Amino acid sequence: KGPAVGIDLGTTYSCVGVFQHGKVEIIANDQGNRTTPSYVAFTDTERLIGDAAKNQVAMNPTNTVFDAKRLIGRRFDDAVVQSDMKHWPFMVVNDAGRPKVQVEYKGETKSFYPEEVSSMVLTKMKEIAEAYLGKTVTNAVVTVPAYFNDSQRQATKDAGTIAGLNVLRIINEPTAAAIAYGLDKKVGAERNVLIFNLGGGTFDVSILTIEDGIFEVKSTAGDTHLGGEDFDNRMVNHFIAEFKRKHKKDISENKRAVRRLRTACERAKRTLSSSTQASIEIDSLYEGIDFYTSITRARFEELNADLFRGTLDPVEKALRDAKLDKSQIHDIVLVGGSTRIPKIQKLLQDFFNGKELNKSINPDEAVAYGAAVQAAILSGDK
Ligand SMILES: Nc1ncnc2c1ncn2[C@@H]1O[C@H](COP(=O)(O)OP(=O)(O)OP(=O)(O)O)[C@@H](O)[C@H]1O
Repeated sequence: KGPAVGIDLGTTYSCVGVFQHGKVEIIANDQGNRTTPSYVAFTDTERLIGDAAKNQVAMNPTNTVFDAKRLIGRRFDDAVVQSDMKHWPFMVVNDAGRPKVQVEYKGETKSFYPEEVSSMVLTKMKEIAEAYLGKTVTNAVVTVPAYFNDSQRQATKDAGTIAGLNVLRIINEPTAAAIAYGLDKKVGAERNVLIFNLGGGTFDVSILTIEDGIFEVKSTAGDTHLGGEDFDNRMVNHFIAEFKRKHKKDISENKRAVRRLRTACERAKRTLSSSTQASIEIDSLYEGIDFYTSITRARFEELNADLFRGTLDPVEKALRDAKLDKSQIHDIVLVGGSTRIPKIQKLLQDFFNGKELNKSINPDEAVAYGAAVQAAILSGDK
């Protein structure tokens, strides 16, 4: 046989986990990262996927694809698609109602369906697993947001099929997280769980009611255009202003300088979740000018204060829809890389009047973790 894996196919980052000997292994990639960007890039000589693709976006903007999760299973005439595409640096065409990403690979013009792009990311996760396990991976459980309709779930299933993966089941991300913490164990009564998911580009809030192991999504709220990337932006715009003030040079026009600065910001942001300040060191940011400076956790929180605070509005709504009070929810689990931000943790905890948050499992790995367990039971290994 071969172990069934659990795969989190996120908008910005993906993750693969496997259940073995009662424990879940979150598999690190070639670069030793526990999560890998959902990026694909096409050049004159090759197809790059994951870290290698993200690590060269500043050079190949028009041929570096991302955000395929926003297209998958949708129609070209979709209002969502129409709005979104006005921001992607890559081409999106209409092939008989179905949207397609168009890129140049080896001088030749090629187009791909969103599911084909996602299959590429899925193939990378699969080989990462296989490289770790030292055996071929066939069966898998792939996750999807609770709000995905049948077409989107269909497309996600298909993306898996072309990747050579036998998708055992498509389960919701909120359910995957709950299972990771064992909140699916049959107790004697009804359990209301609140899943607070803030990733790279999306924000979801789901309230689940678990009784006899059976889940029931009572409500969902959030924002599909609020994520860790928005926090990076605030830093970027802040440093562009600082560069301009200190050097009288506006670097906004130079798409490369900006993208390089953003990469520095996103990294400094992570450090800020553990330290109180981080330094930005960028050689030749603009012209021959090096950009050496730093931010504090204090300044960082200030730059995103409105964004952090507004995160509570969707929480209030989810509650009222589900017709529950703060006191009625028994468990709160954090999901998504962005929830590692201290201020966000304080803000949510304060809202739930001190209630302890579930966050012992890396928030950005929780979904894969749960999927891996679910895969195990479905396979017959648990
Ligand atoms: N220590 C940290 N502090 C803050 N943000 C972090 C930290 N570690 C990772 N991140 C951020 O988390 C985000 C990635 O989150 P995650 O890996 O959960 O995304 P995902 O599921 O692909 O995203 P999405 O919710 O957009 O589909 C990025 O914005 C990254 O900068």
